Amino acid sequence: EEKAKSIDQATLQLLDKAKQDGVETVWDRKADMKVQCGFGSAGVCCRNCSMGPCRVSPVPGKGVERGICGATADVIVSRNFARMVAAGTAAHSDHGRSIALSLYHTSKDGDIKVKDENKLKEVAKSFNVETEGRDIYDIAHDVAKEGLSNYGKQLGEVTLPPSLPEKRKELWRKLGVYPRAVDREIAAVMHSTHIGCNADAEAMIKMSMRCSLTDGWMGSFMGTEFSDIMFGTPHSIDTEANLGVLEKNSVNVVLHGHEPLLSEMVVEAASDPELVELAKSVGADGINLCGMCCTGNEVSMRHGIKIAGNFMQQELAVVTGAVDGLIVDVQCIMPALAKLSKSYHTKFITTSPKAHITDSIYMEFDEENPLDSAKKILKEAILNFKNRDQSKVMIPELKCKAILGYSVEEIINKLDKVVNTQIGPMQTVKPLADVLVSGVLRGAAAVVGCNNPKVVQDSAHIETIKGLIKNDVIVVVTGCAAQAAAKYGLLQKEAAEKYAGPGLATVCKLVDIPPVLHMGSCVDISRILDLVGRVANLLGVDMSDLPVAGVAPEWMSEKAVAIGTYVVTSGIDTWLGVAPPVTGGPEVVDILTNKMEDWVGAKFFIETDPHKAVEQIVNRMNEKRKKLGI
Amino acid sequence: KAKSIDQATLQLLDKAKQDGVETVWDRKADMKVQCGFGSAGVCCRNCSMGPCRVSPVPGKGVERGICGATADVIVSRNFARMVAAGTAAHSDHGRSIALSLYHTSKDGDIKVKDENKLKEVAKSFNVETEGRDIYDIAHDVAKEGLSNYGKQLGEVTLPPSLPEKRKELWRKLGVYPRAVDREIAAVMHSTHIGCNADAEAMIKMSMRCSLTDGWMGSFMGTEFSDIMFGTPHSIDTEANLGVLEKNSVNVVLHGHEPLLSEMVVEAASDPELVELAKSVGADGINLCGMCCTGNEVSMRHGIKIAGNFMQQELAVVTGAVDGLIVDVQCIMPALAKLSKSYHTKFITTSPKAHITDSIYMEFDEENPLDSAKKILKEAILNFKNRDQSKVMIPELKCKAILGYSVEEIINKLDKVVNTQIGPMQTVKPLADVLVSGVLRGAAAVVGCNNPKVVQDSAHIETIKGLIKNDVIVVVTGCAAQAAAKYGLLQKEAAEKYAGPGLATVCKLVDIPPVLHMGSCVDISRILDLVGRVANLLGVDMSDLPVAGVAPEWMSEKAVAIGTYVVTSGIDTWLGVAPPVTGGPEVVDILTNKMEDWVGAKFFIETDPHKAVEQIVNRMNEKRKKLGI
Ligand code: SF4
Ligand code: SF4
Ligand code: SF4
Repeated sequence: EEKAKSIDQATLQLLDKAKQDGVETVWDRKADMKVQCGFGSAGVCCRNCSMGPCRVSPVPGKGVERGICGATADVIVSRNFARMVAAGTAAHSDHGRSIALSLYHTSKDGDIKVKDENKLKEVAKSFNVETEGRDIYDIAHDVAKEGLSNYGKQLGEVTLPPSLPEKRKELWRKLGVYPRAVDREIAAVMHSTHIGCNADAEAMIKMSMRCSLTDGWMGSFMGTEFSDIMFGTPHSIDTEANLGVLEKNSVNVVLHGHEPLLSEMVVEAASDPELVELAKSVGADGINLCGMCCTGNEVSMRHGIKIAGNFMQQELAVVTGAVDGLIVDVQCIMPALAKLSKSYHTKFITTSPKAHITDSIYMEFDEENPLDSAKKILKEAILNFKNRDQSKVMIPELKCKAILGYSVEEIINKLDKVVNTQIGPMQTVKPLADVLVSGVLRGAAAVVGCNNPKVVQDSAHIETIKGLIKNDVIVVVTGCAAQAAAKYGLLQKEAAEKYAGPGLATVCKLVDIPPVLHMGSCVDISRILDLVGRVANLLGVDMSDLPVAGVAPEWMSEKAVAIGTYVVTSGIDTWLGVAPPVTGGPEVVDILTNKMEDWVGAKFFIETDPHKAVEQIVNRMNEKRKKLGI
Repeated sequence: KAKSIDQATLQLLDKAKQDGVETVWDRKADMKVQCGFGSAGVCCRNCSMGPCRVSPVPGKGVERGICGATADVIVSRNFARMVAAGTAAHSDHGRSIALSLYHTSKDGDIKVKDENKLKEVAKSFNVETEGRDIYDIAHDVAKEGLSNYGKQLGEVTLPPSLPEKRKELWRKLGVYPRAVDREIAAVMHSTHIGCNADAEAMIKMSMRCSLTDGWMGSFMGTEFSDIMFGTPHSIDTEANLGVLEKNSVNVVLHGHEPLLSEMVVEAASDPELVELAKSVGADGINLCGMCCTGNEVSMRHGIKIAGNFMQQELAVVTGAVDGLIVDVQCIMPALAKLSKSYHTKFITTSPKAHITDSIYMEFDEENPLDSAKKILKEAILNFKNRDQSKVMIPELKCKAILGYSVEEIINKLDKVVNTQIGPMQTVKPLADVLVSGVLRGAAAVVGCNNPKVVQDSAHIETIKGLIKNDVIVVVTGCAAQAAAKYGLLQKEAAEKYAGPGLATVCKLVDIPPVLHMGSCVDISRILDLVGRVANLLGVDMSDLPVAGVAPEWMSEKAVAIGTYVVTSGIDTWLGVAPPVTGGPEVVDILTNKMEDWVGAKFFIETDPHKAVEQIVNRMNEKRKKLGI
């Protein structure tokens, strides 16, 4: 009663209906967990071998100080942080690997085609793949094979994108964190955290750092570019967000998860004449496709597919009683959805052999016959409309307009508007660099990440975003933070005069954009690395020299720890709104929040007060601006 | 309540107390009652919504984690990350050996010592050998081995001794292995919040991952080590702490990777370093090994074995170790603090395993022998700092025989081959005694030490109970070094402890009743031996009277080992309970349903006398089912 469950009204309406229905939510289980383990919470519990469990004092000089094998608190903490990075990298690795495999199976008349040939041709140059006088699918398969070798090559060097500054690469080499193959780095961390291996906090964190780079500049980067090649590069597009996008008289099919091939094929199947007529024959007005979380962002960026909600609204979407099919693939799918859906007519469908869930309907997605497979899954959801009980349906009359589709290419297209045809060239990030250098924009910040019941859901996202724009810091968003901004109304051109400071409101008016730009899913944080890297190269500096920052105000996942680590290792200061489990390791805290700056020019900041985080980001950018002389 | 059954160990445990230094046994006692949640496997820390803990008792207390994960979901994921971690330790080990095979050369530090084996292994990888330079074949084979760690398209290469029935069974079950590092990433991905929440699907993913260790990572490591360093053959050595010499420079190799220990063995015979040892006042250089790096150089050179996992601190407490050179895995970080109470130089050599307050001397794999010589010289010069008044080396050591590769076992079995009836160079004589019942079965006793078990007591009790019941025993790792210290690795142990059938086979074949087949990656030699017998009898490995036992296991590598031994069709007994009691479905999958999937299952038995009765009854069940 001192603290609300959420700032969103639709969410609070469906939290009351969930209580009345006698169903359980993530908030209830959070409360049932009561006081969470102080050892685990400080990172000082170890279970890396059956001599354990071990727990050491999170207060140095008192209590039990070493694990049975001899591991100190700093060793136990730093190995635990490293497995979070390895696990997060593994989630993005398999995401990207699946996309590179889909690129390898493309064909002229097949279900998966090349929609951006110009983007394929430029990506090919980065992989030294010839394009002159060749069939577009021969180039596609060559590029897929070269991308696949980044996951498992054992000899030679990995391929990294051209926007990554040479200064940053040299810095990584001298530090010993230059990335090797994606899966090879994940195995390296899992090996070194084994009992009787690494027992040195600095060496362990540097291993984590190296691993995390295989995510941001490889697995996530390739996943975004390859997705663009096959499904199209995003451009500005309108959509609507929040649970009010569900329709009582239509068939509501909610896509949840992260992999783009499935939801791209379900979007195509939704326009199939037979399934369109089927929807009419079951008594509906048509098919209403909605997305949640990253797959939702993915199809919303490319097709304007309505966004039903973010991470902690997934159960509440089912509580509306209007979801006929909930089609999921992998990552961030609460297993509670299987039990919750037993209280409604909703068919909870699992499609990935990487993520089976007991008591869910398994309908394996056949990546060899994608559209036929998506048609079969969609048909089950349509037929389920007949089992709806309209008397128990409750869709809050709350939704918001939102603008998104801000790829690096689209941001550059919009900047061309303020370019003088004579003085300068078109199609560059120079107009953005010009406002940052002049001080019309103080800086640029990325607000990313999940929800976490430790924070009033969406409160820290909105208060952080709003304060950074008020202070003339242009903001770019991805993931559930971007959906929190969408639902609230920050992704609108009108938000500029309503919330932004003087410089950012003026730039918005001139460039005709909102003050917050939705750049996509969590793999699409790679677009932000790309944008910052292009600006760095244009000003002939490293990324750590620029007034930029990253913020993860309500993070939860191991992916978010891999993201935070690769943003900092790449030279961008990162603020965490949820403390990672490290307080019990004084040397780890000092490495992350201090010595790190001496290694990569950036460091972590842990701040659970969004108002104080904004003050710290603004002061940090002002120090970097002075050091850079702007 | 005894800390150990070994006298030399107990002598040094008294000197450790008198010196005021702590040991693994003291830190075990300081840990008091270990967490019940973590012990039952019902704590979860896979995301920052946690820590979560659920009731290990169904129907009582908190039943789901904040994301909705049940106890079976939390337990199965935690077990799977142990396998993935255990696979990653053997993966990097093997990957490093394949990279060393790729860098071999006629006049370089690393050569091809077994050309015949290279040419046979090259055949398994579809690498041409006729009319080719041995180093071109070597490099092709190394590249084909390396692609088993990371290939994204195509199929992996598996050994010829793996029966077609077993491969077929894995395909239909959905656990046929993919690339080693691809599978480790698959388990880490599927255990991430909001992915797999199904116990059977998660254990099957762990089973699939473990096979990339036992039949790929470890198997390649062992074969490639044989190629470059020579296949083991019968050899004598001495075991236990009494192998240390007060008047020599004692250099103890501890860790797992064979290249460094091979290079230190070569460096120890360098005339300059031999003369340097005499100039600092020593009789010479006394090389000893501990744990798996010890098992590797002992199997190939007869290098003396100072001790096993829980003896590593006690070797330093002797006050006689001038240099303790280590690479990776099972190296207790307490060795850095412990060494500071003596003159010992605790040298870390691998960037994969840095240890705070240790002396880091990076092993240069581009100049292996020069690098080894520099490291060894430091240890020799440190003899000048010895304090002979603090030295106490127990007058306790044992003779041991080892070097039982599959090739050497076959060479010994030729002694009981009838020139007319049958062919030589096959496992048929072993299959014949198993079928006749002169040998009831064959068991592998493997694994670590764990302070939850009186050190070495469960290893010895298990092995003795099995050889007494005519079950021939094969050993690796710290279980093999427990047997070495005790005196079971001797031809004389047959009359003392073996049953009548096994005693006869031992007299005829001229072998001890307990066969040391190497290090932990050399468990792949056991898979290879069992698979060859299966194929010779035209059956699957689950049809044979064989078993695996890890009486005092501790590491994530042992969980990976147990999982691929069971997935390969060999029943496995565990002497230390894994963290699964809180997941009823997981316990049913591991100790029951598993048998329906792969023809073998886990058995959890902390009483070695009960484990021997169960293994014997189980083999008699399988013998009856097979009709022998
Ligand atoms: S790794 Fe070391 S601290 Fe960890 S559970 Fe094993 S003995 Fe304990
Ligand atoms: S195993 Fe560890 S983190 Fe988990 S509840 Fe127990 S002490 Fe706390
Ligand atoms: S994964 Fe589920 S059970 Fe594990 S800590 Fe995160 S919320 Fe809790």
